[PDB]
Amino acid sequence: AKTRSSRAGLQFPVGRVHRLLRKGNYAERVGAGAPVYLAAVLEYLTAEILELAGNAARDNKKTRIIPRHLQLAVRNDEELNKLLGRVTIAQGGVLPNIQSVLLPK
Amino acid sequence: TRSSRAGLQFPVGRVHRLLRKGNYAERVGAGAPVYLAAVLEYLTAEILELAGNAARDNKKTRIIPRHLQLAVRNDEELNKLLGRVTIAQGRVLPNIQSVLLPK
Amino acid sequence: TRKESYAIYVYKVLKQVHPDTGISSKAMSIMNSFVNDVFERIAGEASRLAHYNKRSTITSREIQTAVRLLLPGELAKHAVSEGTKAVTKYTSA
Amino acid sequence: KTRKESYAIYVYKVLKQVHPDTGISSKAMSIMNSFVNDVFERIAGEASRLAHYNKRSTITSREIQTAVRLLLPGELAKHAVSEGTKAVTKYTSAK
Amino acid sequence: KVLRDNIQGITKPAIRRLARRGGVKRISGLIYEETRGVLKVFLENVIRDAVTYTEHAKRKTVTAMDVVYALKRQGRTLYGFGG
Amino acid sequence: GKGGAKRHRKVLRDNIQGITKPAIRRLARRGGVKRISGLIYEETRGVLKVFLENVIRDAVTYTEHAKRKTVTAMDVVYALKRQGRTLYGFGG
Amino acid sequence: PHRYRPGTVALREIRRYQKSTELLIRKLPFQRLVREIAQDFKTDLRFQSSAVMALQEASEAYLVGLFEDTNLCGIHAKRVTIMPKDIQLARRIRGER
Amino acid sequence: HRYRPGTVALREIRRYQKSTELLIRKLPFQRLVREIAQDFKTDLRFQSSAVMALQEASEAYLVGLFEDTNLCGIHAKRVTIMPKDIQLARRIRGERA
Repeated sequence: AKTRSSRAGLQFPVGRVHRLLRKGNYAERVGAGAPVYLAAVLEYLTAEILELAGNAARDNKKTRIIPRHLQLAVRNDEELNKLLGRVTIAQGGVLPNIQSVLLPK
Repeated sequence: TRSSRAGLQFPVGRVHRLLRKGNYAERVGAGAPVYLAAVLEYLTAEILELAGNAARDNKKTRIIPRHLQLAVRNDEELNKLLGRVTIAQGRVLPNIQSVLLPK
Repeated sequence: TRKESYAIYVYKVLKQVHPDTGISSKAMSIMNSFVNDVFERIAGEASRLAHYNKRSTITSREIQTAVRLLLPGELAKHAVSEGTKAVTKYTSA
Repeated sequence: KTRKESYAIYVYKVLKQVHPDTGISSKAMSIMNSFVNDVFERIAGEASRLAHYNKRSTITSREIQTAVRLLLPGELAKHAVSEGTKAVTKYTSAK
Repeated sequence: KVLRDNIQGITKPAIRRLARRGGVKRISGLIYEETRGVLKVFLENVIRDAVTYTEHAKRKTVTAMDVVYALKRQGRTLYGFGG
Repeated sequence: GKGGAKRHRKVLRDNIQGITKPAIRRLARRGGVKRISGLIYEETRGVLKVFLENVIRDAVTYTEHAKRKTVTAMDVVYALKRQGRTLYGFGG
Repeated sequence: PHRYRPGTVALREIRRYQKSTELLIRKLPFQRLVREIAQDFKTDLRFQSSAVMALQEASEAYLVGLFEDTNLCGIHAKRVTIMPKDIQLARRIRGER
Repeated sequence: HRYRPGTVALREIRRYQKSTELLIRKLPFQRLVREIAQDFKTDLRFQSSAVMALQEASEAYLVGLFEDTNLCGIHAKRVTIMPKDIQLARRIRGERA
């Protein structure tokens, strides 16, 4: 195979991410399978997030995926929103959640 | 030579090197090593003395950790700059909450 | 002149996993933003560590720990695995 | 031998400048260098950030100049600039 | 013309709706005024951070791009509109 | 109901039973509340435990990314730094 | 003749309003206000219409979050209505200020 | 010294403030760490300071906690720190859910 991505079996851009690691001043020498490793990683994460995003879209009767679909997808999972807890959302919107006691007798 | 020509108390030919070795931008602007020594000295001086005042407040010859925070914690400004940076052997300001009065 | 996007890379993988499905144009942009932030926190992480023990290299392990710390457990460990396999995949080839 | 350099010479004269026959513990001395080195990265890192936003490739004094302004509140900031601007201004005057 | 009678623009209802979004149930008369003050505090600081870069950039027409980085500084990163 | 070569050895340095309760109240008053609930102070250690792990989690990680057996105090600092509780005084 | 029992309307909307994404603040007044202060550093400067929104989102969400903290504390006291102090109490504890 | 009602209550507080010694012992704490630190990794070693440092962090961490707790406590018409008073504080700071 010519395309690097394919030699490592992936969709993520091997060499585009390599250059981005040199135009970001992060250091004097860039590693050889770092780039890939890193590409592949995000790849997973994207997937991870993008795997339920779709499921959320299934949930509400649509075949596409609008941003809230990313938002709910991230908040419910504890191991998802936990990391992004410092991320606020283009028109994120809100989980219906009403505190325990103001609900009525 | 640096302190001289610049006229500061801080090392101008020391922060230049780290800023180029930290690896901030491509090259380095001529502006900065000099400017960067200057504000630093300015901050250095702003604390020492209030720390001094604080030690004299409670009457002491030597300043020690306890003093430094007493100085800063009480000050409105410094206190915000170092709002969440927390501190060696420091203890705390006297504080008595209102309705916890011994009437 | 040359507006970059990571839309191309999302575009395949989307289909690979949910082929009867699509992306909002802004939802994709959000994702573009997300990756780069995500690219930087890590890269940032990577760099600091290199420097700490004076390491004129970001190797394939410097990133690995970096992620390990940066990420909450369940997600982190899978990603660690994908990572080594890939090196496994690529070097002999 | 070992290195472990610090800013001890700079902090000490400053204190001399502000109460000459006034003293310090060896515990507050490190707090001080810890404090300086901390502010060092805070300012110089931010400079690095702006430089490669609006598309340029070296870090000068102006940037610090800008950086400082929003890193600190109103009253200290102006005096701080002033001091900063002059020190250098004098520096150039000489040469 | 220096813009003023601005602070009010954010009328009774709009402040209130935020709060429902918040999950508050009800609200005393007094705090409509209190929040405006803060809102202002927050805008001031961010715009303060934002404006400098724009000036730094030899321009007036301050960009959305600055709004955001300036937000990233205060520590309110935003996903949505930038770079 | 026998002597039975009985030997008694139980563990009270590290384990939370061992630690001293006044050691806490000592802590409580610096804040200056008038009253301590029995229930409460038990919870408080509870949280201490939660805070303590995460740090060491990281600590351990930095000790280990360098292949070192001796855990550095700096190592703790960075840890604190990551959660935003960095300590002046130490390890510049 | 009929009028809804108190607290029957407010919750209903809470949710309706919780489900949606769309901004609550006004496009015109917001804008004017942003212009008002920006002038006060330097006078008569411009922003792309979006640049205004960028700014609009970051704060609209910001309040809603604080109101949520204000509410818990209202609850903690056996109360029912977010009072003033609670907000301040909240502000002080977060130790932003 | 006046009478005896709530006489020490405020007294100890003051003496504790003037001082700067560790609130919690420095011997139980020392093992507590060694013991959990094993569960996440084996064959562990510890710098003299490293713990000293943790003690500092932790102590300071709690006080701070209590300091708010107190406020909450006051808010409530109470001078009693309570098991929850702890929770709110944390919840709104955000480590606690």
